[PDB]
Amino acid sequence: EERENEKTLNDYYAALAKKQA
Amino acid sequence: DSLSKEKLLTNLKLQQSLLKGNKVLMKVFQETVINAGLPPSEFWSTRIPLLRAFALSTSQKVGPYNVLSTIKPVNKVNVNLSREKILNIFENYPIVKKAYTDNVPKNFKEPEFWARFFSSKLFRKLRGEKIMQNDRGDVIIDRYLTLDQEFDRKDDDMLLHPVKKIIDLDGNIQDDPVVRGNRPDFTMQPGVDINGNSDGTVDILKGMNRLSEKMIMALKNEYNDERNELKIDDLNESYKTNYAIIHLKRNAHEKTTLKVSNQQMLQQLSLVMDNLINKLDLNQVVPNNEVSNKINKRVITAIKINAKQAKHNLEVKSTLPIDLLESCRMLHTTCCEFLKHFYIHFQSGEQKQASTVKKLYNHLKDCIEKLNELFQDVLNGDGESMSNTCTAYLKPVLNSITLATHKYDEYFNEYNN
Amino acid sequence: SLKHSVTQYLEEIPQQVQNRLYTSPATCLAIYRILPPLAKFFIMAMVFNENEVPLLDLDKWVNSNGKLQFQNAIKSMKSLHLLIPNKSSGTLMINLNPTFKISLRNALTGGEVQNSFGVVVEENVVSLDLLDEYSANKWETILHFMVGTPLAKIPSEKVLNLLKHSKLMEEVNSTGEFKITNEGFQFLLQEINSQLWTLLLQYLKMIETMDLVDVLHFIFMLGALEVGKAYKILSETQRIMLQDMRDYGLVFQKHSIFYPTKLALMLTSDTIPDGSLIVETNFKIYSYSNSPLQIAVLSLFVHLKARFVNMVLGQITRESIRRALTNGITADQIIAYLETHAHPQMRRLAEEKLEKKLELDPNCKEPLQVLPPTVVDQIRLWQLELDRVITYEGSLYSDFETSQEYNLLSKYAQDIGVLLWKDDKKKKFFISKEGNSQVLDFAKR
Amino acid sequence: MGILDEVWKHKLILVETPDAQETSLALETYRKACSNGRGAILLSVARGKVSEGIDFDHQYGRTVLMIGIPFQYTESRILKARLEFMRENYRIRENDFLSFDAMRHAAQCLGRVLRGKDDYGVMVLADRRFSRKRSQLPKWIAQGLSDADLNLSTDMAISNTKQFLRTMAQPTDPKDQEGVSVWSYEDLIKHQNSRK
Amino acid sequence: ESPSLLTVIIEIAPKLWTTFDEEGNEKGSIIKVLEALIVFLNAHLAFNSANKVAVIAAYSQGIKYLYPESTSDLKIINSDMYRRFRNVDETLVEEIYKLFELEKKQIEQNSQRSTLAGAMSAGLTYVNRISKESSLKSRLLVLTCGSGSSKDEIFQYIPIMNCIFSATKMKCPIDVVKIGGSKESTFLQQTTDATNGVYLHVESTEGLIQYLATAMFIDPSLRPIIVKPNHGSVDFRTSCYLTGRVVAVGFICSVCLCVLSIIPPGNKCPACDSQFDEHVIAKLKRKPVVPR
Amino acid sequence: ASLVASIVEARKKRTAKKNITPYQRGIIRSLILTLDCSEAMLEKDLRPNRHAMIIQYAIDFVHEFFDQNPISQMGIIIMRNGLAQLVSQVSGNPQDHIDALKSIRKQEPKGNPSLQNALEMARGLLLPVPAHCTREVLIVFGSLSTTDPGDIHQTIDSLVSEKIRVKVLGLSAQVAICKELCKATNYGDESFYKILLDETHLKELFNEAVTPLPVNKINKGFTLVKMGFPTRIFEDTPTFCSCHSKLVYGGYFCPNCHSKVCSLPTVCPCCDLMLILSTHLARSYHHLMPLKTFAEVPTTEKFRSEDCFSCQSRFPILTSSRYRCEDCKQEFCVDCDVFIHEILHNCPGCESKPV
Ligand SMILES: [Zn+2]
Ligand SMILES: [Zn+2]
Ligand SMILES: [Zn+2]
Ligand SMILES: [Zn+2]
Ligand SMILES: [Zn+2]
Repeated sequence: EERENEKTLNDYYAALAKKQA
Repeated sequence: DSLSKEKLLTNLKLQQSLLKGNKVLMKVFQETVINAGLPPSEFWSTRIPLLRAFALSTSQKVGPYNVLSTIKPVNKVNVNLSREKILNIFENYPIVKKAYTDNVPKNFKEPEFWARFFSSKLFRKLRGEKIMQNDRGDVIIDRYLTLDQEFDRKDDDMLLHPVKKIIDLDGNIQDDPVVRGNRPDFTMQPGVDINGNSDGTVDILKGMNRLSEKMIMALKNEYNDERNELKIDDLNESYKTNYAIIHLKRNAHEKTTLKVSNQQMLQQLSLVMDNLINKLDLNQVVPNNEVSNKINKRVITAIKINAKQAKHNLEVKSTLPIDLLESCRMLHTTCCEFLKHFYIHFQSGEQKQASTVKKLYNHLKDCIEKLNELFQDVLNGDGESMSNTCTAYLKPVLNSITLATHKYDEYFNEYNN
Repeated sequence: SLKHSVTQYLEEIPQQVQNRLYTSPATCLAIYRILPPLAKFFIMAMVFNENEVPLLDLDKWVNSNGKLQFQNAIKSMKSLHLLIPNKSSGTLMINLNPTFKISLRNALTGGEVQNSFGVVVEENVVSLDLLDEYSANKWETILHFMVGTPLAKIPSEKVLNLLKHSKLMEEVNSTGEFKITNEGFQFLLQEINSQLWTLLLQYLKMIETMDLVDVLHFIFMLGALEVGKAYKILSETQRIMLQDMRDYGLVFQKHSIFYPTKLALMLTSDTIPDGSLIVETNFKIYSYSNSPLQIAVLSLFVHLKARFVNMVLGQITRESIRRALTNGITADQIIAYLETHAHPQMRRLAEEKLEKKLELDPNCKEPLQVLPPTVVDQIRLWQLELDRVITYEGSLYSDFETSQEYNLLSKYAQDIGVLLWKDDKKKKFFISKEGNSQVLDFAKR
Repeated sequence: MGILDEVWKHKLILVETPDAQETSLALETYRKACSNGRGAILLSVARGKVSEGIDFDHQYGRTVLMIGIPFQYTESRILKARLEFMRENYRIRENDFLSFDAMRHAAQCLGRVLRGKDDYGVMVLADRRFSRKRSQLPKWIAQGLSDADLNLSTDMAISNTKQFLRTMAQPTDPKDQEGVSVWSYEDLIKHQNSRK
Repeated sequence: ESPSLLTVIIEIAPKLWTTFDEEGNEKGSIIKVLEALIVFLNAHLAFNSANKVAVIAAYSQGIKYLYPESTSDLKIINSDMYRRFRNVDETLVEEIYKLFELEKKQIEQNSQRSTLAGAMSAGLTYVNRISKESSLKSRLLVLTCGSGSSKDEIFQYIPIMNCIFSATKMKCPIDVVKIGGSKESTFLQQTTDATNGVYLHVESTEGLIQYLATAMFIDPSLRPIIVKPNHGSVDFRTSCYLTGRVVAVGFICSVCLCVLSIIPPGNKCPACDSQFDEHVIAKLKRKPVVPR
Repeated sequence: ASLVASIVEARKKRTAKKNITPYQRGIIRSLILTLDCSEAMLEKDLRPNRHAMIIQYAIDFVHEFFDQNPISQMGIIIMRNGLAQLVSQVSGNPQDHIDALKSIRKQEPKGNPSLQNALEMARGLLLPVPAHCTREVLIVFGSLSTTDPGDIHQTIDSLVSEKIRVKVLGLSAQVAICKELCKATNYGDESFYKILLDETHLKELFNEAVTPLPVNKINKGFTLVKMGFPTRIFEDTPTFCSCHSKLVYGGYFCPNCHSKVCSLPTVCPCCDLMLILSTHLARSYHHLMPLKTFAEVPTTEKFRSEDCFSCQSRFPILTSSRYRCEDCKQEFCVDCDVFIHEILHNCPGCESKPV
């Protein structure tokens, strides 16, 4: 369902957060 | 290319797509990366061949073919419109791609668009059919005729190049080009009418030819020698199997942690030949039913234990509730994942991975405490009657976990101290 | 049910007569060959350690996969008075029959056999040209006599009395002739050793003293004998039945010596092929078998045409089919003969199409007939058109008060065999005139 | 009528272009096609430029069709004058010469398949009147021709090609030709001694 | 339920039984062994009728087709026995006594070799011969007097593997009866465990027929529905090739696969002289690097 | 003249088999089984179907390969409809490959080949393959054409650089591209590209193709491997397996991490080491030392024995079927000689012969 999408897009920005830092 | 382990780890969107495709891999991913806190870099570092398999599955394309010869329209003709066939047509014919790219969003809609495309004169022209002037076609697509002709001349220009010399027939026809004899018959000239205009079979031959060279250049994309090809190996020495043979030397070493004589064996042979020629008694062999009784005691002693084993000679049916059962299953699975990563850590043999070993060892201690509190919870929620089953079932993996801890402690005391 | 019939006759034989039969090693060997492998295993396990075992040890040894056959073996073992199950010390002490046990032990050890293997003269002669040919001659004569073609060498008078008194080849003297019963056609369809067992079963059923254990022991060592040798002429009743079975063609006897033919070994055990008959929608016969006996038995229900060396031909007629049906021959008997004479080519094609249709569905919207029905169902529909009726003649009542006379004087009457027709909601049910013994009292009461 | 369109899916096709430049590029494409293994089909004249010196071997020389007798066009005044001329001078028969010359052209075309003792192929000829031309055939060509092969049809031609490709789809013992078709120098010496 | 091809392997060696009867007091135990064998084969042919019995034994320098008789009368036994049984046993004892005449002829001929590999070879060839003729269940029985100290077993080990593979393909279970001072026969235990067989080592020649009747009577028709009473538990491992010690984890030479418990000296194979990569074996010798 | 023809055909076979040599052959093997669902294999020239006998004979080859070469692992690539697909990667479990095979049997074959695509992902599959693990692919093809998205020669040279040998088995006849493939793949040898003639010859090709292949000196891989046996423990409790995490009554222990696994011959999943038994390694000693052919003596000479040395049957007279092992000097019958050379791996005549 949809509940996997908010997990893996939060991780998408989480990976970008450590990418800039 | 993007084939290194670094690039496979870099393709996060592909990792996202394959994770979304899988299910137990997602569950493992939340438990490790999200719940436990595993970095995804060494999550996927143990799955690099699977990532490569997914990358190969996604990163492949088919060989080209003639869509127009194969596809027939079969009175409005029914069409089995396939978007794969549509893109086949698109990168088969950039003239069709350019006719598409300015018609759908600006001039007219998609269904009327492909209706005009099936209606068009260029449809049946570029298809396996000489174009008929009686056909009305599509007047909008009739503006692409001279554009596609410009494409034809440009493609001919880029295709034309100097020709290999021995193959070249132009050297033959230009060997003596000043010959003034007599021209050949009407047979040897191409098919023309009484007005001299041709039927265009040479033109359609040019088109199907140019299809073949587009195939050749599609092969010949981003993705001296005459002596060898003129040499003949028919009367030469055949290829020799240079394979090495193997020979063996055999000397088996014996294992690491009374003798009768020839006279003795001769006299016992004499005695046993004497007994053999003497007599054989039939019923002397029956045991005395007490030595036979102890034989039965020994036999049944074997039978009891062996058949008790043979009583327990999808998985087995379980008295665990499914929630607790699956929780133990997933904790066991992720702890196995830890321990495989620990063998990656320990068998690495690098000082570079020391902090990794330390932090993972902290994670394993957390796993130990998770197991202990798990067993405590099943104990206090079930009266231990099936918590014994849970502990016995998860015992070997925690035993190998303790093995790993003892190895780490002993090697730490050996190297550091 | 042949070994089952043998075991049934042995269980009809009372316990001490059975134990008298268990005295001798040859009889015990024959019975050992009769019993299933599980019971054979049980007795060979017990025979060398003289320990009465509780049943629970046997239960521990037995894996439950063969538990049903285990129960069959021990039930026959108990009912043959061969086991001694007693619950001494609370648990069922198990014991093999001791006379049987010691006789088997002596047979295995080669100890005291008392010439139960045979009272030998050992003055052997050739058996291929004398014994086998005399056996073939006499058995050919009795086989064609059981066919019905006239033949000079009739059977003996006691076996003629056997056919007369028994329901097997009923010698109807009102017509003056031996006649094939339906039991006679079953007898014809039987295997050779099955036929031998039928003959001895009828003969022992009618013979009375002629001692019973003499018959039993003598027959068992007759099965235990070998071929082509002379032997001493034993008991008096055994000797006179020996001369009787000499007149049967079983033994070649030179009036004390006698030479048992291949039939003793046949009694002991058995032994595009022969008898593979091509079925036809044309209803024409291409048999892969030829014998005068073959023509003799096939003429009863087939119009035949000519004989070749392996292929005797003819044509099935509906007149021949109705002839068989009027001979008392069952249509089931006829079709059973047809599976005994099936042919490999049609069998292979039927197996291929059987797998093909079971790949689709089990039902197939058609009735079930694995062999090609165009030869079969055309007969079988006519065989369905053979009897197709039922007649009741006798007492009949109607218009009952309610269903009070159908769940206890018709369900229990079904358990005893007194009524002929069962129709609860018609308020009428038919009974046989002889079976009016216990139908019409609880009806009165 | 579209049989070319439906046989498009099997291989490629090339035809002898009026421009020998386009023909040479066509040959390059066919060479690359047999190189990668797609393969193509060729059409040219028995009196064409391809028929006068172009070689084909071991995947290029595999089978060649001739359809009908390759005759020169009949109503050529130069041809008729030459026919009467050579008959007047050297008593050369007109129709016999025409048949012989057509067979010369056909044999020249059909000789572009075999190079050494290692190539192979099937030689297919399509006319009714071909049967009386074994004498006009060369000796080695008609040597492999059977009398039963003088009148065959497409069905058993297809069958025989299938058994041919199963036949030389398999290897062969070298000793069967070690000294009878191929010679060593010692084989040559042995034959010399046999002759003398 | 089937014509059961039954054949018994007999390993005959005067050194073996003389070691047995001088180690113990069982002088003449082989006589009781032969009598138990005769009784058990009589029981087998009493059970099945269409079954087969062949006897083949392997002496010190070779083998012999004891039963049946060759393709090219004294009576120790009695005439009260059945004719078939008496014929088979009389043929057997005649072959035995002729073989003892041969043994007396070449008694001081000494063989340190064992022809047991050829024994199972010829036995399996004749088993294949019988099964190919005319659907026949098969079970093979081996006999050993292991009281004599075995000189070498490693050369025997490879035909043991070959016959294990072949008989496992031929669906044959093979049981071991051992009589020796050693408790175990290792390769024989591997054979019983692998080939669905029953291992047993005993000492007493008495009660032998009882042991055969209790355990050795299992037939392939009814084998899988009953437990094998064997008690052994084996690992199918091996001693090291050049150092002779059993190994948990080690090395085999990737060419010849001789087992190496340690680093081969000379950096080369001790069985096929294959030199090895020094960088690779140094990497193998490297211990895990530990933080300080 | 029937026995004479049989004798001369056996002589031709013996001339083919004269090269009995103890070459080092490919033992640690990694296989890829390239299959094709194209429309060419739908043809009913083969009964019931080309694809049908492909399915059954492939199942047979899977079984034979897992028996003769247990330690190796084999993968399956399926070609179907312009792009090849993967259904079974390399595993010590034949069950997965068999289930994929019967899934393909249940489905319909149709399509057109892309051999470059098949070779490219096969290259990707053999990319994480160790050097001692020999890289080999088997090829079947029922057609005479292949379109590909790109050129094949760069793929050819790249796979040559990846040190691969490949056999190709065509349906109709020899194709020059496949011949060149086997040539360049196999160091100029073109014995690796063979075409059948019927199903019997086809099965014989399978039985040949199960066997390992000799290796050359120039592509030397002389090294060692860190091997260790597991210890099977007949356990008294349902117990988790390391791989599938399901409760099993008994099983093995890892030699290092003491974990259990369902099957052998398999690598460890945890400390990651190949766990086999003595059976798997003994399976190829008859490769390591072969059995040379036996001297069929002629009927002219007098013979030491007129009956078979092994099966013990009398020899016939017109021809002499007395086949003598040169290592043992004992004549044997043709039946025993053929059976020993096909199944057995020791000469009992040589056991009789003392050394
Ligand atoms: Zn080595
Ligand atoms: Zn598992
Ligand atoms: Zn491990
Ligand atoms: Zn032989
Ligand atoms: Zn030999």
